[PDB]
Amino acid sequence: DCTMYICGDSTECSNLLLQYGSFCTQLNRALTGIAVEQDKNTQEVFAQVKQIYKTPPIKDFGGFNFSQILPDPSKPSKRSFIEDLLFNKVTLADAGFIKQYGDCLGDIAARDLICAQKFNGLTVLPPLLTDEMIAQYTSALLAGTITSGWTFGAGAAL
Amino acid sequence: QCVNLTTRTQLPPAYTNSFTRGVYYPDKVFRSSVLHSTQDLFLPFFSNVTWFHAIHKRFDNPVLPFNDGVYFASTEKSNIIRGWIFGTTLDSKTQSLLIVNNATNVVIKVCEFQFCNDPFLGVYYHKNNKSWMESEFRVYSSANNCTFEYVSQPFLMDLEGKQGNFKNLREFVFKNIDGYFKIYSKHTPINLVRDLPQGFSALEPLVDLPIGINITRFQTLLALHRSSSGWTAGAAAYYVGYLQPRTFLLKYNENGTITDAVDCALDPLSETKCTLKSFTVEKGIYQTSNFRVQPTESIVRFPNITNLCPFGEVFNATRFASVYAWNRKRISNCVADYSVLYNSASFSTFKCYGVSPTKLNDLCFTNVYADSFVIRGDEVRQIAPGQTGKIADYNYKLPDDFTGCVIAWNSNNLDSKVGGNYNYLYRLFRKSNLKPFERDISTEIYQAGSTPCNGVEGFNCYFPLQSYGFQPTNGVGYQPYRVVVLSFELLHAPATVCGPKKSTNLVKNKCVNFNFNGLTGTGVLTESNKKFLPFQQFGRDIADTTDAVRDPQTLEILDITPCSFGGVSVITPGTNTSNQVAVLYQDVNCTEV
Amino acid sequence: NYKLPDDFTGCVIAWNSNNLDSKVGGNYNYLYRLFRKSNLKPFERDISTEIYQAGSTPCNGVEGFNCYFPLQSYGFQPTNGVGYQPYRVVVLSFELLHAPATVCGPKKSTNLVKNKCVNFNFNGLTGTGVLTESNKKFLPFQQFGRDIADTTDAVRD
Amino acid sequence: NFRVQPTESIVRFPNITNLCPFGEVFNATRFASVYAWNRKRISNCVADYSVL
Amino acid sequence: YNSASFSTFKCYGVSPTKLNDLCFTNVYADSFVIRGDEVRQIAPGQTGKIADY
Amino acid sequence: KLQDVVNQNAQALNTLVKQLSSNFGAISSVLNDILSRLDPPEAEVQIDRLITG
Ligand SMILES: *[C@@H]1O[C@H](CO)[C@@H](O[C@@H]2O[C@H](CO)[C@@H](O)[C@H](O)[C@H]2NC(C)=O)[C@H](O)[C@H]1NC(C)=O
Ligand SMILES: *[C@@H]1O[C@H](CO)[C@@H](O[C@@H]2O[C@H](CO)[C@@H](O)[C@H](O)[C@H]2NC(C)=O)[C@H](O)[C@H]1NC(C)=O
Ligand SMILES: *[C@@H]1O[C@H](CO)[C@@H](O[C@@H]2O[C@H](CO)[C@@H](O)[C@H](O)[C@H]2NC(C)=O)[C@H](O)[C@H]1NC(C)=O
Ligand SMILES: *[C@@H]1O[C@H](CO)[C@@H](O[C@@H]2O[C@H](CO)[C@@H](O)[C@H](O)[C@H]2NC(C)=O)[C@H](O)[C@H]1NC(C)=O
Ligand SMILES: *[C@@H]1O[C@H](CO)[C@@H](O[C@@H]2O[C@H](CO)[C@@H](O)[C@H](O)[C@H]2NC(C)=O)[C@H](O)[C@H]1NC(C)=O
Ligand SMILES: *[C@@H]1O[C@H](CO)[C@@H](O[C@@H]2O[C@H](CO)[C@@H](O)[C@H](O)[C@H]2NC(C)=O)[C@H](O)[C@H]1NC(C)=O
Ligand SMILES: *[C@@H]1O[C@H](CO)[C@@H](O)[C@H](O)[C@H]1NC(C)=O
Ligand SMILES: *[C@@H]1O[C@H](CO)[C@@H](O)[C@H](O)[C@H]1NC(C)=O
Ligand SMILES: *[C@@H]1O[C@H](CO)[C@@H](O)[C@H](O)[C@H]1NC(C)=O
Ligand SMILES: *[C@@H]1O[C@H](CO)[C@@H](O)[C@H](O)[C@H]1NC(C)=O
Ligand SMILES: *[C@@H]1O[C@H](CO)[C@@H](O)[C@H](O)[C@H]1NC(C)=O
Ligand SMILES: *[C@@H]1O[C@H](CO)[C@@H](O)[C@H](O)[C@H]1NC(C)=O
Ligand SMILES: *[C@@H]1O[C@H](CO)[C@@H](O)[C@H](O)[C@H]1NC(C)=O
Ligand SMILES: *[C@@H]1O[C@H](CO)[C@@H](O)[C@H](O)[C@H]1NC(C)=O
Repeated sequence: DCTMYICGDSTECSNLLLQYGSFCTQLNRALTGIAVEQDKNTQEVFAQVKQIYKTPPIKDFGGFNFSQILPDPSKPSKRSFIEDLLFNKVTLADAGFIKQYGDCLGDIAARDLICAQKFNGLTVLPPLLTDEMIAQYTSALLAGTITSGWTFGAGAAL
Repeated sequence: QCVNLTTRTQLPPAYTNSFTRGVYYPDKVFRSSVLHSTQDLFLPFFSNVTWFHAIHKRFDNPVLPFNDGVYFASTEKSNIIRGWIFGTTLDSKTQSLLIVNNATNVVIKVCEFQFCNDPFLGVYYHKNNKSWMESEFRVYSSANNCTFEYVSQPFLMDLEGKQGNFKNLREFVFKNIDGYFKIYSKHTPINLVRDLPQGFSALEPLVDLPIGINITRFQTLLALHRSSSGWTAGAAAYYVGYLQPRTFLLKYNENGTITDAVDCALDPLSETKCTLKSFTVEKGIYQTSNFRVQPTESIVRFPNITNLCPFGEVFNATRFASVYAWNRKRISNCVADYSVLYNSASFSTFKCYGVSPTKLNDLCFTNVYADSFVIRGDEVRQIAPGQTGKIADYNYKLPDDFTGCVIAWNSNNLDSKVGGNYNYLYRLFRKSNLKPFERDISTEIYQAGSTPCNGVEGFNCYFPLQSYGFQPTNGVGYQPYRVVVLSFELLHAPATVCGPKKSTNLVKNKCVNFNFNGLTGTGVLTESNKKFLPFQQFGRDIADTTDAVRDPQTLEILDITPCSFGGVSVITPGTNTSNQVAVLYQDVNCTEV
Repeated sequence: NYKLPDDFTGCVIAWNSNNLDSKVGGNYNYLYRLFRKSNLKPFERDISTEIYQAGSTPCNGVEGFNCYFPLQSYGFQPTNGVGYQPYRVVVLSFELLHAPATVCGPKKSTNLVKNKCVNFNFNGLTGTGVLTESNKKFLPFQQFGRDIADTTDAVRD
Repeated sequence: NFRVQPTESIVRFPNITNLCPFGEVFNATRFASVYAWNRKRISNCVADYSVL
Repeated sequence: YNSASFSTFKCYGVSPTKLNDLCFTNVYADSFVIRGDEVRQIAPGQTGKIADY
Repeated sequence: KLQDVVNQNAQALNTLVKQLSSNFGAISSVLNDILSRLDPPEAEVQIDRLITG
């Protein structure tokens, strides 16, 4: 928010920023253009197929063990054991993109980054595709690779 | 005049909705086929306005608050709206604006009025000879000390009574800013039963009245009729609504007339129209801005103290020190009010380098030192950052970063005695340029030559201190000016001296406009576990803005949390599809709405 | 009593009236506001003589302890110090370039040229451009038209 | 771009032959007091400070 | 400073405290006498029978 | 490689918050310090320096 980041909670300053005009709009037009293509980047990678494939319950792969790369229903979000490792080796922001105002107001964590960014007008938009869904795209692309070979990308899964 | 109305019936103050009403041309500039975003006092769209009438048992001309500005709209038939009174107390105790129509001329007079509780203009006794001509002029008893008067060209208004729908709509924007009264008038023909016509009209500037008064209140004139408190009221209506500093888009057509407008503060949808700079919002989501919480009330908190600062012991002091050795008096634990200095008023030059003098009451200062001495008249300019002269260049210097106020006035009526006053000396010869705020009392003989002076006067040996000739007959350039230089650190420390601005109650857990030791801002005050050191007043964050202050009266540490938090999104189909919108509030639960 | 806007656009003019406005022992015809309850907005005239209340006790419109008549006079003598000598002051205030200008200085107008690049001056607004007839109709209060770039697209002769 | 220099300087002002009341304003006999100060609208004249 | 006069001292292109540390190429002293109220008219951009003429 | 994506995005946002402590040539980086001291004429000069930065 370029009215909030520049002039914090100030009417006299915000009236001066409105003399600058389209500057605030063109910055968000470029940030929105990023926010749209980042959901498009994820859309182009993880969904190449319209159908969500799942592995059959009876598993005979010829000795190949895929239980590590296949999703685990035991976890709250269905994910492979490797995707569970991949999520635990990359540190992200707080769980969920909803951070209450009372969470920042009621308790102020000394040098807290995320609140200070948000009180300065810096908001993190959530991706269109949750990690729970991304795990289900990789599951569909993996289940098709396992069962249907390479035929599911050129047409119906065979 | 003083006669009040009787048949007036008490009815609840009903309210009305204005659709696009309140839009006027912000300036005289022509614009064609453009969409112009402007910021000025406007009546918000779909704002709640007031329901007034004149009818055979309801007659309404109450005193109404003017606030920053008001929008007037009246559906009229018989021309029952004759004008207005604009004032503060609506009495002779103050000066008030009177804009009326006496059917002949349009009378705009700014006078001191004796104010009737029920002003009106009557029309009397038609029967045969249908008449419709005025008789009594009831709006004011007496008008004195008129500072402005306007009488238009003579015209004959049609006063005859009408029945059925209102055939006339008179819309007015009334705002008084900088002693300058702007009126925006628009008249369009209408056919309407009741309420207010749904539509758009761009009000145009009529005149600009240099009234220069205070206008906290106003009334509307009305007309009275009967087949002097037993009259009736002809059928009419008028609508009042309050202007607010709202941002509008303004769509100009090819001709230049405004076709439509959008209030940016209506909902998150209309804010998208302002950001997109179009009335047609495409289908999708648009980030507008965070969710802004306006401060409920302005809070002022200063260190309580009942003592006024020694303006008498500083400015009115009997004899100031000489410029070479100048008295520095610490001003602490008092109230600095320069209104007291107006009783006996002196100052020739008043310059505050670090602050603006209008903020001296709203703002207060930490360590205040009054630098007091007497210099020649032409040397007062030499007191300022970066000046040079036997004052600045030698004995008395000011910092380049100096934050404070320089105050000087003529002492000629006092410090000038008979043939001369030699008690005030100055440093004529100094070996170097002393650093700012440095006092040199050394009388050691200055050496202007190569030969050591050995502490005695002689050739190329001059005693460093010389005196100004002080005579009441000297030129004003040579007349002595007393000068007091007030120096302070500001906002970075605790402030013992604070001006005559009364502190208010302390509010926690609510968005307020806070003032602490002169530091103004908007935020939420909450208790904290931060413990400031005894010398620490304001805490600050990475952004360098003030995170926490210390309550100057009772000692406590209040965190300042900025208002207007959390993201807001607009989920809408294209405006060509539907105007219904869904508003996604990020970073929040469902509470504010 | 007399305030100027923060955005004030105009000229302030002052000169010594001591040779005139100073009469014998004093000139009390020129008063000033010593005590005002608030800070009045710019360009606001306060003629109210109502007694100012400096104390907690209501003054009831009469002078007394902590009750001061708001208007006081300047001592005007030809022998006063130049700091206390009266200066006449005229503050010229104007809106500029945003409206039609009735008052224009002693600069003689020239012939009007169309369909040729010229250096034009309209109501004090100077610029370089080509003047052409238009179908734009300005409202009676409109003088200069402007474009998206905010520069002046059209003027009114 | 291809720059076309202006051929001649054109000046167009509202014709009027009256000088503004510099005598009625600056040379006026008695000004108003500062608390109540006269505000005189100056319109439809030529403002020339060379006369002053 | 021995016989000290100046009522107004304004250096537009420099700062007066640098006049000792800094020195100048072609120095011309423009000397004349005017009425007291016309000294403000000596400055870049001023108007008056001094400046304007 | 993916941690760098989170780090650079967090560092750029965190730096952008640190950008607010810069004075930009204005007397102070705090917007409330200027409004509480200087008049709008003297604040606009200081605030426009903050806005531009
Ligand atoms: C694939 O490998 C995993 C891990 O070795 C196998 O899961 C193990 O199953 C045994 C019983 O057969 C358990 O005792 C282990 O504790 C399990 N380990 C884990 C980590 O779950 C899985 O059964 C193998 N699948 C196939 C088809 O061979
Ligand atoms: C009319 O209404 C007013 C109240 O609005 C009544 O009150 C008096 O108003 C007069 C001025 O008209 C004042 O001088 C009195 O001091 C008021 N009295 C009080 C106690 O408020 C007034 O009596 C009513 N009658 C008339 C004929 O005006
Ligand atoms: C309509 O207004 C005009 C102007 O106020 C009134 O005419 C004035 O009448 C008074 C009576 O003393 C004269 O002193 C004024 O000089 C007249 N006007 C002017 C400008 O000279 C007229 O009486 C009004 N008509 C009614 C009945 O309201
Ligand atoms: C405003 O009105 C008041 C009172 O009507 C004026 O004060 C009186 O003016 C007359 C005439 O000059 C004097 O004889 C009185 O002695 C003054 N005092 C009072 C209390 O009546 C005042 O001069 C007027 N000022 C303006 C701005 O018109
Ligand atoms: C502060 O005092 C020092 C020490 O006396 C000054 O430095 C001297 O300057 C003089 C010339 O004025 C020299 O002759 C001495 O040799 C210097 N002494 C030393 C060792 O520094 C300094 O100039 C003074 N500063 C001011 C502005 O008063
Ligand atoms: C304009 O008038 C209003 C109304 O009288 C003034 O507000 C009042 O201020 C006084 C203190 O001076 C308070 O005692 C009143 O209670 C206030 N009234 C209301 C309801 O606002 C305002 O101060 C005036 N402004 C100026 C600068 O003259
Ligand atoms: C106007 O405000 C009142 C509360 O004072 C409210 O009850 C009423 O519904 C509002 N009217 C409109 C037009 O919303
Ligand atoms: C009719 O009314 C007019 C206006 O009041 C009045 O001037 C005239 O004398 C009246 N004539 C008659 C015949 O009553
Ligand atoms: C604009 O002006 C033209 C010419 O007078 C007129 O024909 C047209 O109807 C007006 N309105 C629009 C739509 O521009
Ligand atoms: C200053 O002293 C004079 C003379 O004693 C006195 O008349 C005046 O009231 C004093 N002014 C202040 C501000 O105390
Ligand atoms: C100032 O006010 C505080 C409460 O806010 C109170 O505790 C303190 O005693 C007061 N000090 C004086 C002497 O007014
Ligand atoms: C609005 O929708 C209608 C009906 O689908 C279509 O005919 C028209 O072109 C649309 N207009 C705009 C401005 O999108
Ligand atoms: C809102 O709070 C409730 C508990 O009161 C919680 O169950 C819910 O998940 C919260 N929603 C958000 C905004 O995360
Ligand atoms: C001002 O009045 C004086 C004295 O009457 C006269 O000599 C002088 O010419 C006048 N000046 C102007 C500018 O009219």
